[PDB]
Amino acid sequence: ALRYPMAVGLNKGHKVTKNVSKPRHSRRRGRLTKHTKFVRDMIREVCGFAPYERRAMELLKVSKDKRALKFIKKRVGTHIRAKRKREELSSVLAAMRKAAAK
Amino acid sequence: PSRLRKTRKLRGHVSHGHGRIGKHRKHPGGRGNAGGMHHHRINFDKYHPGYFGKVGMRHYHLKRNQSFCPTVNLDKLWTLVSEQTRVNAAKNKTGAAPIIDVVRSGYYKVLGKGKLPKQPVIVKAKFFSRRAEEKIKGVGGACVLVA
Amino acid sequence: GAYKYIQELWRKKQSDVMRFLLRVRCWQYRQLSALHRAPRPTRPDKARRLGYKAKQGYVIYRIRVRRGGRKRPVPKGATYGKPVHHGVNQLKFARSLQSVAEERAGRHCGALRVLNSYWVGEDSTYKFFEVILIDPFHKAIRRNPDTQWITKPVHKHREMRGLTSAGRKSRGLGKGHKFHHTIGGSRRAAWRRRNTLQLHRYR
Amino acid sequence: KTWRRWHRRVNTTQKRYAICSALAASALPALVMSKGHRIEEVPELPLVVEDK
Amino acid sequence: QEKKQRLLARAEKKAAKRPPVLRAGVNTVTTLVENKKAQLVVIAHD
Amino acid sequence: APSRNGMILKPHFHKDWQRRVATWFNQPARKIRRRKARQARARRIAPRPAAGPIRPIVRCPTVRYHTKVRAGRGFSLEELRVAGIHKKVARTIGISVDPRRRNKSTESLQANVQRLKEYRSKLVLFPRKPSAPKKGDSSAEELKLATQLTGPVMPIRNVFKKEKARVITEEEKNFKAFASLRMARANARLFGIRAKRAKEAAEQDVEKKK
RNA sequence: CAGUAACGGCGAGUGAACAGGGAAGAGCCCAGCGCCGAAUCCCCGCCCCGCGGCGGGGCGCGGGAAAUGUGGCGUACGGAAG
RNA sequence: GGCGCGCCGGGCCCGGGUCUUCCCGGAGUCGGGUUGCUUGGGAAUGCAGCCCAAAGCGGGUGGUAAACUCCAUCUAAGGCU
Ligand SMILES: [Mg+2]
Ligand SMILES: [Mg+2]
Ligand SMILES: [Mg+2]
Ligand SMILES: [Mg+2]
Ligand SMILES: [Mg+2]
Ligand SMILES: [Mg+2]
Ligand SMILES: [Mg+2]
Ligand SMILES: [Mg+2]
Ligand SMILES: [Mg+2]
Ligand SMILES: [Mg+2]
Ligand SMILES: [Mg+2]
Ligand SMILES: [Mg+2]
Ligand SMILES: [Mg+2]
Ligand SMILES: [Mg+2]
Ligand SMILES: [Mg+2]
Ligand SMILES: [Mg+2]
Ligand SMILES: [Mg+2]
Ligand SMILES: [Mg+2]
Ligand SMILES: [Mg+2]
Ligand SMILES: [Mg+2]
Ligand SMILES: [Mg+2]
Ligand SMILES: [Mg+2]
Ligand SMILES: [Mg+2]
Ligand SMILES: [Mg+2]
Repeated sequence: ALRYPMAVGLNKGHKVTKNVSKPRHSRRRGRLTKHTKFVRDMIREVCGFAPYERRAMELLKVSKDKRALKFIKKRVGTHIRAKRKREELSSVLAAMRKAAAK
Repeated sequence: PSRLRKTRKLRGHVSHGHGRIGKHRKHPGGRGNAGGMHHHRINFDKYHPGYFGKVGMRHYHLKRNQSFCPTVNLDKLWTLVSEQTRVNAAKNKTGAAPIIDVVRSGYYKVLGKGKLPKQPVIVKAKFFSRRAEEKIKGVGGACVLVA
Repeated sequence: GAYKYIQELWRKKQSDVMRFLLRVRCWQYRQLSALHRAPRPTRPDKARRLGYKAKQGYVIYRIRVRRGGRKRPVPKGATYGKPVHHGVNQLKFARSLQSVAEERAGRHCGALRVLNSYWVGEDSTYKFFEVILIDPFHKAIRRNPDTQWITKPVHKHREMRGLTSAGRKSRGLGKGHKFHHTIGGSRRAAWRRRNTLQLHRYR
Repeated sequence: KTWRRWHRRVNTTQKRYAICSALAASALPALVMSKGHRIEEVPELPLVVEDK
Repeated sequence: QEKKQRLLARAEKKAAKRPPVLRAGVNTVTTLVENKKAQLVVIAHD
Repeated sequence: APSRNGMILKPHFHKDWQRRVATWFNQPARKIRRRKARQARARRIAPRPAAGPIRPIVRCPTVRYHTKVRAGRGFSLEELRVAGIHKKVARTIGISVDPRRRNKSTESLQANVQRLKEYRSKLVLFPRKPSAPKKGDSSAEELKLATQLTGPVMPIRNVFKKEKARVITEEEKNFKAFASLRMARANARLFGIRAKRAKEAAEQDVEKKK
C-alpha cells in the first residue's frame, strides 16, 4: 500500500530530516554545579532550617506524609514545590537517622 | 455635491422635510440600538431573529491560521493549470496523465461540485472529499496526499 | 568567592541568624531618621549586582517608606458620585513601596541620579529600602565610558518617569501575550494607538 | 473640519480609458476646433515634428 | 613606593622570585580556602 | 430607532474621537522624506548594497503560510559555522546574523549554507588601505567594476518544482484517500484511550492468570 | 488580521493579539564563576604644549578612594586556561 | 563644517581551528492565598497592599480549575542603544 504524508493523523506533517545539534547553552541554567552545591550545603550547615520546615520535619518524623504534604502545599505554593520540598526534607531526616545510627 | 441634494429644494418649506405635528426632535426612541427587549421588540423579532442570547462553546484564543483550509472545486480544478496541458493530455495516446498540484495554486482542499472532463489526472491535494475522490476515480485518476 | 555565600545566606531568611540580623538592623533603622545617608551599602553583593561599584561618586541612602495600602484622600467619607467609586478604605496604590522609596530619595537629592535600590528590613509599620545614587558631575563617573550613560539629560530623574527596576515592575510591560495592553511604548501609548481614527487621504 | 474626504480615487482602467479617449479626440479636427484651438493652417492634425 | 622601587629595579636591571605575602580581602581568602591553598586565616571580629 | 430592514451595527464613536484623529495629509511629504533619506544613505554607503545586508531563505511559520519562503532576519550560527564564516566577521563583510534562530531541519540549513557560499563567491571586498592590498581582498579588475545593486541582494522568489505527466499505477488508482483521511483522524483521536483499554485488558489477563 | 476571538443588567455598548506584507534595521555591557603583586580611579604642586567643550605628555618618600573589591579577559550566541 | 592627504606625540602588542581539563548566573524575589483597581483576557491578563514565601535535570510560558506523564519553548527578579 501507499502511505502518503498526511496533514492529519498520528504521524502527521511534512517529512523533514531532523538534524541533531547540541542543545543551546541557555538551556542548562540551574543544572546543579558541584561548587554551588558545596556553597549551598555550607550555608545550610551554617544557618539551618526555617520554622515551617522544622514543623514539617516533625510531621515527617512522626510519618504523617499527607498532612506534611498539605502543610507544605499551603505554606509554599504549588503541589510540585510541595512534593519537592517534602522529599528533600525526607532526605535530610533520613541523613539525620543515619547520623544517629553510625 | 450639495448642489444636487434635498436641502436645496427644501428652502422656504417651514418644516424642512420633517413634519409639523411630529417635529424633528432629538432622539425619540433612544440612542442607537436601544430598547431591544422592550419597545423595538417587533423590529428585532421581525427583522433580526436570533439576536439576543448565547449559543455554543467559547473558544478563547482563536487562530484563523490554525483553522485555515480553503477549497477548490472539481468544476474549476482544470483552471489551475494552463490550457496546453489539457490539450496535450487529450492529444496524448501514451496514457500519460498530468499532475495538478492544488497546493501550489493555494487551495488546500479539493471538493467535488461539477462535471470533470474525461481525462486521467493526478490531483495532489492536502484533503479530499468523498465525492471529489470518487469522481476523480470514475474519470480515471489518482488522489495524492501532501502534508 | 564570598558573594556567593553572602547571597545564599541572604536567601535563607527565616534562619535564626538572619532573623536576628534583620531584626536588629530594623530596630536601628526605626531609631534613625526617615531619609538619611548610609555610609556604605548593607548588602554589598546585592548592591554590586544592581549596579553599585564601590568607587567615588556612588552614594547609598537608607530610606523609610511607611507601610500600608492607600486610603483615598477625600473628605470624611464622601466621594460624591456613583456607588462604584464610593470606596475609600481598601484601595491599593499602583506602585510598589520600593518605587516610592526611590522616588522620594531621588527627590530629596535632585543633583544625583537613582541607579537602582534594594530591600534591607521591614516591620509591621515601615519597610526600609537602600537606594543607589550616582553623582553625574563627578569625574570618576564622567570619564568612565560604561557609566557615563547616566550623565546624559535623557536620564534625568529616572525614578519619576518610572524607569528604574522598581518603576518598571509597575508599568505592565515586557514581552509576551500577558502584556498586550502595553504594546507600543507604554500602556498609554497602546491606548493612544488603538483609540485614533486613521482617516487616510483616499480612505 | 480638516478630515473632510478631500481626495477621490479612480480605478486604473477608468483612468486609462480616459487617457485613450483624450488622445483619440486630439486627432479629429472638429473636436479640437470646438475646444477652441485656432488651428486651420496646421498641416495635419496628429501633428508630428521630427525629434531634432 | 616599595613597588615603585621594585619596578625601577627591574627596569634599569633589564636596561643594564616574589616573596610570600599576606593575602587580604574576604573574596580572595575564601577562594583560596575553598581551593585549600591556605594555611591560617585571621578573621576580624567586628 | 431603527427603520424597516437593515444591519444593526455597533459604531465605536461613543468616545471622544475627534480629539484623537490622525489624518494623512503629510503622506506624500513622508514619502519624499523617506526617499530623500534612502538616497542619502544609499550614496553614503557608496559601493555597498543599498538594501542592507543579506538575509536568509526562511520559511513562514504557520499552517496558512508554510508553503511560502520569505527573506528572514539573519543567518543562524549553525549556518555560519558550516559555511566557515565567523559570527563577528559576517556583520562586517555584509551578512546579517541573528543568534536566536534554531535549525531543526537539514534542507533549510543546506539552503542557507549554499546561499552563504554563493554570497562569498559574489562579493567584492575592497582592501582596508587601498595602496596596500592583502590576501583576502578581491582583484583590481573587479574592484573597478564593483557597484551598488538595487533591490534585495540575491532576491528570494518562491520556486515550485514541476513534476511531469506520469502514467498512473493502479496502486495510485486504488489508494482510498477519503477513507484513509478519516481512518487516520479516528486513529489519532482514539490512540490514547485504546492504549489505556489495552492496559486494563492486559491487567485483567494478569489478575486472572495469577 | 477585525469590528474577529473575547468581554458585557451577554442589554446598551466594548474589544486585542498571532501569522502575512511593508517603513527601518544594530547590537551589546555588567554582578556572579574565575586568573592576574589594585595590575584601577580621583585630587593637589611644578615643567612643556594646547587651551571660548581644561585636555595630552613628564616628575613628585604628594594626598586620598578601594580588599566591605577598582581595572583587564569574560555574559548564556557559552566562556576561561593549557 | 565634513569627506580627502601628510607630519609629530601617545595607546595596543591583539588573532583563528582542533583536542584535554575546568566554570557557569541576579531572593521578601519567583510562586501561592486573599483584597482592591485595571484588562477583550473569560475558575482571576496586568498592577499593588497584607500574609505565607521557595527551587536548581531548577524556574516561567504552553488563553478552562487540578493530579499524573511525555513534549515544545525561553532563562525572570541587573543595565546601555
Ligand atoms: Mg410644503
Ligand atoms: Mg422627510
Ligand atoms: Mg412646529
Ligand atoms: Mg416621528
Ligand atoms: Mg402627537
Ligand atoms: Mg436623528
Ligand atoms: Mg417593559
Ligand atoms: Mg456606574
Ligand atoms: Mg510582579
Ligand atoms: Mg421614521
Ligand atoms: Mg472583513
Ligand atoms: Mg438582560
Ligand atoms: Mg473600555
Ligand atoms: Mg505581525
Ligand atoms: Mg524595505
Ligand atoms: Mg567588563
Ligand atoms: Mg572584578
Ligand atoms: Mg541573553
Ligand atoms: Mg482606579
Ligand atoms: Mg489605575
Ligand atoms: Mg472596567
Ligand atoms: Mg540579562
Ligand atoms: Mg533583560
Ligand atoms: Mg532605556
